[PDB]
Amino acid sequence: NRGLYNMVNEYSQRLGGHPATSNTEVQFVVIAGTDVFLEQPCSFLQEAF
Amino acid sequence: MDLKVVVSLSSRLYTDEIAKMQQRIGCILPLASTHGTQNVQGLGLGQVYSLETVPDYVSMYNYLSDCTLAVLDEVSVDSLILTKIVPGQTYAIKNKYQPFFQWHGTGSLSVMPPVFGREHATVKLESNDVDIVFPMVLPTPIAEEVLQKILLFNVYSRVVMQAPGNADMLDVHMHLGSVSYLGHHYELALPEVPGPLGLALLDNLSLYFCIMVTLLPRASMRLVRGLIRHEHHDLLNLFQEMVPDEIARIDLDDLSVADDLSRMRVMMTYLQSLASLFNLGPRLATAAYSQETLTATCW
Amino acid sequence: MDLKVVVSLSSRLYTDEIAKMQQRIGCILPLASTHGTQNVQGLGLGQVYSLETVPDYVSMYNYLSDCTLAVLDEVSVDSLILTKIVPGQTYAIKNKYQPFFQWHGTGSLSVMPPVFGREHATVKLESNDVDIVFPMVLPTPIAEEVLQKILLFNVYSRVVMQAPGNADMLDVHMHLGSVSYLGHHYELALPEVPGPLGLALLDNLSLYFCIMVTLLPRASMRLVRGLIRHEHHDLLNLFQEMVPDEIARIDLDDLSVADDLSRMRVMMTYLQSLASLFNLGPRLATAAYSQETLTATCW
Amino acid sequence: EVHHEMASIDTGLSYSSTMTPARVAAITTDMGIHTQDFFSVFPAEAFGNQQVNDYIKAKVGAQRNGTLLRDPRTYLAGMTNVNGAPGLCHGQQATCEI
Amino acid sequence: MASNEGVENRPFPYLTVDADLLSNLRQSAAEGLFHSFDLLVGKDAREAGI
Amino acid sequence: MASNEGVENRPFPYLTVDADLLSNLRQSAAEGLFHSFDLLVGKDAREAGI
Amino acid sequence: MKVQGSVDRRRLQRRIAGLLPPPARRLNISRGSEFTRDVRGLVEEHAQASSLSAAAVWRAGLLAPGEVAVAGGGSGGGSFSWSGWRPPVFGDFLIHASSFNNAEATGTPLFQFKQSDPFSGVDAVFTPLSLFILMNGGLTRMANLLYDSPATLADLVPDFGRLVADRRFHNFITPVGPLVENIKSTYLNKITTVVHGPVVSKAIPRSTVKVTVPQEAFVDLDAWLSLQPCPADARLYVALTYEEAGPRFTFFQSSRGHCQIMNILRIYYSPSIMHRYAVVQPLHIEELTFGAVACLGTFSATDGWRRSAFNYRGSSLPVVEIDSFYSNVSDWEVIL
Amino acid sequence: KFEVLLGVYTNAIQYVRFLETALAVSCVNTEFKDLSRMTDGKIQFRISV
Amino acid sequence: VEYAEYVGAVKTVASALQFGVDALERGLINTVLSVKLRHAPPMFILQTLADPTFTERGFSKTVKSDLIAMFKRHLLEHSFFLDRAENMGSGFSQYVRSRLSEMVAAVSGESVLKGVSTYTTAKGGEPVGGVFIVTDNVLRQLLTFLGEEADNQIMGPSSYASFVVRGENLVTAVSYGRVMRTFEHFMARIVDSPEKAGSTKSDLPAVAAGVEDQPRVPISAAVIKLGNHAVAVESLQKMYNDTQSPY
Repeated sequence: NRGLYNMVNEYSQRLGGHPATSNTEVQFVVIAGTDVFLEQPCSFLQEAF
Repeated sequence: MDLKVVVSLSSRLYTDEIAKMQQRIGCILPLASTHGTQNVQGLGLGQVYSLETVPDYVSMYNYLSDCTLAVLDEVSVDSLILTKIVPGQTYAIKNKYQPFFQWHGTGSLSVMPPVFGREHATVKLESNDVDIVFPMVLPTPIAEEVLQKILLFNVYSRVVMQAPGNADMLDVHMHLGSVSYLGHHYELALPEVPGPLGLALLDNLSLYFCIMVTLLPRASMRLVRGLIRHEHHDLLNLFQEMVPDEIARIDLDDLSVADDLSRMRVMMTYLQSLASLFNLGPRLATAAYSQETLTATCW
Repeated sequence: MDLKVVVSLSSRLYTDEIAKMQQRIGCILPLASTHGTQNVQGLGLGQVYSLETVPDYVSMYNYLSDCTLAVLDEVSVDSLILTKIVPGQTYAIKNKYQPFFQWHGTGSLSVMPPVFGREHATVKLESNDVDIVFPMVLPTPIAEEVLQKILLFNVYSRVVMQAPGNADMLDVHMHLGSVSYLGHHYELALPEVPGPLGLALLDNLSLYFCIMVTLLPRASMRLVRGLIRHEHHDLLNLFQEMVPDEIARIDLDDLSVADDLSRMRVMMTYLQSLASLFNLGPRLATAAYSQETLTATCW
Repeated sequence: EVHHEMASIDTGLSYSSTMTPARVAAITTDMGIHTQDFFSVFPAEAFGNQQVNDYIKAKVGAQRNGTLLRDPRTYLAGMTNVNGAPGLCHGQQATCEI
Repeated sequence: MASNEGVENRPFPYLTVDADLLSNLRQSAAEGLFHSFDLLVGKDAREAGI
Repeated sequence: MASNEGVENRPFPYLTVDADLLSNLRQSAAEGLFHSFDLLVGKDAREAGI
Repeated sequence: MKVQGSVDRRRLQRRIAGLLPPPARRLNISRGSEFTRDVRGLVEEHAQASSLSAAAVWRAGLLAPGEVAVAGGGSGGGSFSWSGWRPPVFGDFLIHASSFNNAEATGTPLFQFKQSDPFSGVDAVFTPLSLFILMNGGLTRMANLLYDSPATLADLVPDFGRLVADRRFHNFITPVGPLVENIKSTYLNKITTVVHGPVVSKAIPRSTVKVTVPQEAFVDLDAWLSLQPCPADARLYVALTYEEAGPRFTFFQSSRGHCQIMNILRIYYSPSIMHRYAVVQPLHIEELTFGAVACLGTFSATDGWRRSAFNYRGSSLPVVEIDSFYSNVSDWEVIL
Repeated sequence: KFEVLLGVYTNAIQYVRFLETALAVSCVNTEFKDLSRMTDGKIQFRISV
Repeated sequence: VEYAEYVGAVKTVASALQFGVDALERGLINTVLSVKLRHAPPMFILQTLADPTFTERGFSKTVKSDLIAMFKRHLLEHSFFLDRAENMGSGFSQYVRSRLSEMVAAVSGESVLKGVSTYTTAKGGEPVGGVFIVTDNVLRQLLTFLGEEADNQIMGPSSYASFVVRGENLVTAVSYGRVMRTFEHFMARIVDSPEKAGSTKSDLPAVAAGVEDQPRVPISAAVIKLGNHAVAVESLQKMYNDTQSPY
């Protein structure tokens, strides 16, 4: 809801709510972003392709 | 030797909040990692006491023993500095927990998950999008009662679970709903429904009770049978004049000193092993205390 | 660090009173405060075990657990020198205790209150008008078997006093009189069982045990019957059949849901304190022993 | 242990960097029809009759092909252990939801 | 009440005066003679850091 | 399945060379690009006695 | 005009000067230095075992009032501790040479059986393999090559039939701690183990002791159950379980905690409890007890237990070895 | 007859200095000896439109 | 045979320091790299926030509705450009220069230290505009696509600057919580010579008092000139391959 300069900032400065893990057999929620290097663009938009 | 942990905050925390965290100085909280530099995500008890999932006090109990513990030392805009708690050391600890209890000099202290309230423990970090949930530490004598009140609420709110009559609230909240301390009544946060690990723990109790029930020495029952009717005592006011009916049924046989000696022996080994069941947490011993300083010397 | 205490006196000791404490020069004494210079009214156990009030086992047990221990080094006119017992240090301790029990290497020594006569534990100082009482330091396996036998001897003697037809005292002294451990035989002198219930320090311990015993069948059956679920412990269903038939017959409707909590809360508070009691509180391990010198290398 | 401390400050007010996805190297998920298993997410909830519930929990597949593999170590000890899938040709399964 | 903390413990170059301040100092502090006082006991009586 | 006991941790004076041997070394040793290897972590990374 | 009025300030300054300096930590690093003799001071560990020369003892500093030797003469002794470093406590035993096999592993935990005769000269001590022969290819073959003539064990324990039936065997066995030194004597061996301390060998070319357990017996309790915390310490336990075919002796490893571990075991033994409690066994007063669990000491989690082989007469036995053990023994807890 | 050692070889460690890297161009560096005392930092821009 | 073990011991422990202090230099390079990665917004968002024509009036309810529509377009249509460049054919190289130089124009370079001269190329002049951080494999694509390099070496500082609290800053650090950098610039300007108007030329020696002092030294880099800009390209992947870490 907050101004877009808060979303562009929190786009990279913080990983979104509960993204999936990587290189596991199935997807869990990720809690320790040690070497998590992801960005998720549809979070801004709220649309699916 | 050099026991310290610095937790770096990703985003600067607000001015109104730096006052709240500083009030919590010298308060224990459990760290996930025993390493010199860490993140916030492991800092507090908040991962196991998430707002979304239903609380489970025994689950938080197990987490408290697994974790390493630390004492809060310094609060900055960007960094929190702590010192770990190690077995072979001594620490100066402070009594800063919000539901207040006055510690006795030279008595053991027990650490426990936040039971008197979720609001009391949380210091919400709106900036870093987390909340730090401290544990609660009490004197050991009173913590043992708090543990019993929680367990007995699972079993009794199972039978009477929801009754349209006054069966619930007749005694469950009148007995188990609150702990009364010196000149004070502290209300307890009782979970509405226990699903995990609360019934699993009580199962291991009923395992002991079904063993022990066979090993009761008969000379003990025959003593109380007479004491309730003939003599009067403060302890025996619980039983009004009438004796329980079951005691009248087990006590048929005449006494034998040879039998009881082997019951009191075998039962005794099960009671020693019982003590390891009720612990469920780490305890700290005290050496000094100053009601004006609020600073004990735990160990 | 400096582990040393100097207990200074107000008046000199008699040539007799000095020799009676040279006999107990290597042995354990509780302490009131850890500070380097102290008074004499603090050190003994007589503050809890006194001629003026009725002694209690649980009051002496509660005291030894949290207190500070010490070992006697040297005795002089108007002085006493001790060293503190602190974790992380090996000590050399002699065994000057009046009811003499043999010791073994690598055993587990237990500090317990003096349950035999008070004349064995005390050393009366007529100079300073105090008496120093020594806690019994005992090999733990003997402490356990002695603890149940005097607790049983107390329950039986009261039973047979209430009615003569119940039991035979000659059979009571036969099985409860002697104690054998590891090839050695020791005979413990039984006391004279004071009539009124309040005296006889074991009376509070015996009441706590016998009231729990009388409630356990009523309360254990409530726990198991309520715990039945879909996914429960595998053994929980098995140990039900183990229960005696006379216990299973009870119906929970007889007592109201008002009393069931009153009985359960009372039964659970006693059961918990009783379990930590039978662990026998403070312990210290042994690594070597020389029967010629009576010196145990403990810690 | 070796410690180090650093502090940083911005020299100017506006955005001073920009990263971009340049060139796709792989497709990790596999885009499979794998559906999320509801029994695993909510394992306690069930229907009234036991036998009826068992029939549904089997004709659907939630025991030999369930995701989370419950057994006494789960309900008794409170641990979650993922299940099976000896080998996968495609990659990390992408859970679908309905 | 009587918050009594709005004092700074910063290390200062202090001035020594012969006027004795120790008369009834603890009782006064305890009964709230003056607001904004601080008591330091033991290791806290050190000269404060920077 | 072939691992150590073909290797000896005797303290040899080794010859330092230019080549880069750190590339993909961990994964290669994991999937077994070579029999008779060894991995010494921490306090075990040292020269053995004589 | 200088009124003596108390202890002289100047003398106490000298005496508090020695007690003031604490042990050194937190040294800062300069690549411009890239090393310093000061870093050596922080790093050096400065241990025992001098050379018996008149001065070599003083140079090494074994004559120190502390529990640990510190050199420097009067200048030494400022640490007043070494992060709580505690010297090991040793336990010496006198054993028949036919009951203890010399080709043991110096690190195997030992168990002493409590004899029931007073004034007895020699002790009775059992390894985890001798215990197997007593209580009765894998363990079976390696146990027999080591200990033939099982009678020499059964006569050390003459109540073994009555103790396993009364469920009282476990309390006459006390865990002692891993072997450290073994002397070979043709009649009566002198065995030494470490009770309560960091288990370190006394060999003069200093070496590392690592405690070993046969892999048939070792059950890793963690990874059997398979956020969650990652603590530092982990502990090793033993269990004496009275079953149908006979008493059994196993080892466990985990880092959870005492109240959790007792629960985990009651679900790890739930099949064996039922099978025993089945029609095979009837209710009796003493036959109830199932087993006992004791803790032997802590070691570093996250690593510190390898796998290796123990060879003797051209046969091997898979064995696990724990690195940097710390012996700390508790008494038995009954489980059921 | 014999078995022969043929060689012994070891890796050669290589130093990496932040100030010799390409990235260093983006940031400006000052050495603060006692950063552990700094509690906050501040810059303030005043502009007229 | 004991002295031979002594020199074996010293080499182990001295080895474990060169391990530790090496792990702190890479830790330094990696903490500056991940700091820039967290302040770097995506290119589909930043591409349109650059044109001041749309945002002239301000982000009203409807201006925000147009922007969020052009994020979707650039996200869905111009992502993965280096892969979108292979299908193109002949227009490849002019596409990659157009797409890279687009990244330079969106980054706001109006920082306080524009007047300072930190880095310059080997060949005379040409201040370095910035640095492209790429992977190893992409670095080969770019070198081909763009053509032969311009300078391949840049000159910069060899050491840090220093900040000390000695003097009058101390007296305000012990008395008041505060410290102020370049106290002497304040005193010379507040009390000594007030109401002398400040100008860009006279204040410059104080805006960059410490930074431009250090002597120049060569740094091995790769520079290609995107129009009016000397810009460097380097990849730190070698650091992460041998430390056994992901880049």
